[PDB]
Amino acid sequence: EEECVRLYIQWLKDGGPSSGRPPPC
Repeated sequence: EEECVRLYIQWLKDGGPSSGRPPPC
């Protein structure tokens, strides 16, 4: 049950730090 995390972990799935992006949360 997350809102920010969900968006975040999306990032975290992509690669986190290593996705090119920084975290949305």
